[PDB]
Amino acid sequence: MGHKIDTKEDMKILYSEIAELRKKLNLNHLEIDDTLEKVAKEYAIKLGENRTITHTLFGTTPMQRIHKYDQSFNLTREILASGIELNRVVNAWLNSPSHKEALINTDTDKIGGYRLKTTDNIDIFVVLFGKRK
Repeated sequence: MGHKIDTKEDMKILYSEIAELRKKLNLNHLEIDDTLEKVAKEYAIKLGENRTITHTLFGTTPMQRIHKYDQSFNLTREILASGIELNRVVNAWLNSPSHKEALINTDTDKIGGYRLKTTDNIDIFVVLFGKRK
């Protein structure tokens, strides 16, 4: 895998876009969560190293990946994207019924994600949603 590029600013844009979408629907406000951000980043790097996009890499599930760091999450969702520009990704997820369901969910109060963008043209979003016990 090539070198990673900083995407902090990208994720600030994306969080803001998702927040505005949810606000226009009068849905609940999601707070950015450090644990979800760490899990999303670790997973995004594995997806990129292994040349795949999948929710079940190495026999893990999104809940299980989050429970490795914090077992108090009792409800979670995961959305992925690859090869899609930042200013197109929300609409690309809205066009998928299962992805749209996650973006407009009322079950979770926390969000955290990561964008992997590398020098060899890997471009992956991982966005997680969660609710703690």
